[PDB]
Amino acid sequence: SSVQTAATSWGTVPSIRVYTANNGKITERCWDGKGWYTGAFNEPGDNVSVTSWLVGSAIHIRVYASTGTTTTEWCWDGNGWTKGAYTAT
Amino acid sequence: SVQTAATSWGTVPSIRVYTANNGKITERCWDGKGWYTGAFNEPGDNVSVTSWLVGSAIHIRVYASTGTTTTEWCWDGNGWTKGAYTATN
Amino acid sequence: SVQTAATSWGTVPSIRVYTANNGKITERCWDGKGWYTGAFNEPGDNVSVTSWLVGSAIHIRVYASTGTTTTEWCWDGNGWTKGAYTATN
Ligand SMILES: CC(=O)N[C@@H]1[C@@H](O[C@@H]2O[C@@H](C)[C@@H](O)[C@@H](O)[C@@H]2O)[C@H](O[C@@H]2O[C@H](CO)[C@H](O)[C@H](O)[C@H]2O)[C@@H](CO)O[C@H]1O
Ligand SMILES: CC(=O)N[C@@H]1[C@@H](O[C@@H]2O[C@@H](C)[C@@H](O)[C@@H](O)[C@@H]2O)[C@H](O[C@@H]2O[C@H](CO)[C@H](O)[C@H](O)[C@H]2O)[C@@H](CO)O[C@H]1O
Ligand SMILES: CC(=O)N[C@@H]1[C@@H](O[C@@H]2O[C@@H](C)[C@@H](O)[C@@H](O)[C@@H]2O)[C@H](O[C@@H]2O[C@H](CO)[C@H](O)[C@H](O)[C@H]2O)[C@@H](CO)O[C@H]1O
Repeated sequence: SSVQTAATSWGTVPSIRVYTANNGKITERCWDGKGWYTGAFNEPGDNVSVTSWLVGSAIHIRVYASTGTTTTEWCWDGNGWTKGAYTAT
Repeated sequence: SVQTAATSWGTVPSIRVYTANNGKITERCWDGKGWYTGAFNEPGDNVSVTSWLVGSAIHIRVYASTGTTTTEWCWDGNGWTKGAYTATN
Repeated sequence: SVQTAATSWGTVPSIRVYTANNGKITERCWDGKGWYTGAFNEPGDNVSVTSWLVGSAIHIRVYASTGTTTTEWCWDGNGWTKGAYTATN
């Protein structure tokens, strides 16, 4: 059937991030006020969810990428995507 | 199964729930005083949503997908309009 | 694959991740000091979530769908309870 998307935004410009899971891969499209562009996030998954929060001016994003029963947390804390501590336990 | 996406704002709060059911996305709304059916009505098998305030004014972006094609819908205070979002997918 | 939904609040932050797996939705929680399994447990194939603060108190709404039926679940400080949400008129 269809791709599966997740979205988050912040500020008043705004900034938007849209994550799309498509045939086992998640990609990211980004808006920061002046056109859509392809983001750095490129990781495996059939399903995606996202949440974000600001600490002052700094955006923090958590992307939950799932393949089968395995969910991997990916963390943006200003400069790159790092693996988070999340487990299903 | 049907598929949903939710957003909220303020502290009343206002809530918007989007449901993709048999190729149509509809919108249910809470503004503190009962659920009602909102103005949003667009095609899609999958839905995500994000929203942000600019002062007291809400801005909403809904991402509606069918197959690998995603269409953005914009609320900026005066009806739903098609957004600039693209994704090759 | 499993289907997830995430929400977060504050600046620590607190995070809740809902996972629909084999018809059941369960919850994992972060409050700054390790992931733990939350109280939430309801039926669903698909899940979305939103949350808002009233003072320091978190309010969470989880939209759980199976077939054509979506149920709203509410956290308001006193345990999970069924919400008034209905999908259609
Ligand atoms: C790998 C690890 O465990 N990192 C810790 C940070 O935890 C990450 O972020 C939190 C919110 C959850 O998503 C975790 O599952 C995830 O691993 C943790 O908290 C965060 O540190 C970030 C810098 O790494 C950043 O400062 C962020 O503001 C903060 O929320 C920190 C502090 O407890 O410890 C890391 O080890
Ligand atoms: C039935 C209808 O169309 N009512 C209008 C309100 O529209 C609803 O809410 C908006 C945000 C969309 O989700 C619509 O599709 C939905 O029908 C509309 O919205 C108001 O937004 C305020 C904040 O900017 C505030 O949260 C308020 O609770 C909400 O009602 C208003 C104002 O644009 O017009 C009504 O006609
Ligand atoms: C408001 C708050 O954060 N409450 C935490 C307890 O509940 C968790 O968080 C809330 C918002 C919901 O997401 C719940 O589903 C989630 O479990 C949390 O867990 C509760 O503690 C109880 C006794 O201390 C009891 O063990 C219960 O089973 C457990 O669900 C506790 C962690 O101990 O922190 C609260 O802050």
